[PDB]
Amino acid sequence: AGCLIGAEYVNNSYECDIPIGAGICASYQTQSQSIIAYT
Amino acid sequence: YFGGFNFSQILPDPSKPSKRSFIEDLLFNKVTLADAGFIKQYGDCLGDI
Ligand SMILES: *[C@@H]1O[C@H](CO)[C@@H](O)[C@H](O)[C@H]1NC(C)=O
Repeated sequence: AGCLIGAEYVNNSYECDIPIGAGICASYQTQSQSIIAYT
Repeated sequence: YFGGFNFSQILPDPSKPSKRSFIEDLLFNKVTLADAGFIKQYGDCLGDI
């Protein structure tokens, strides 16, 4: 759904916090807190 | 084995990468979709042919 700048991808899976696009969600997590994007 | 009932057509098969059934394959091939913005078609729109 475009491309994301500022959020790092992680190889994990949680429930959806912020819906981005086709199976991608984003969250504010500690894994120094930052913004991560996952499936 | 489910008591003689054949569920081989609606259960998924690991042969194809998209884990869909036979009837789901027929239902997906029957409807002609007009895209959903998945491949980011602005790059092909820039290359006008
Ligand atoms: C019915 O079941 C048999 C074995 O359980 C299988 O070989 C066969 O392919 C099934 N029928 C269909 C139409 O898939």
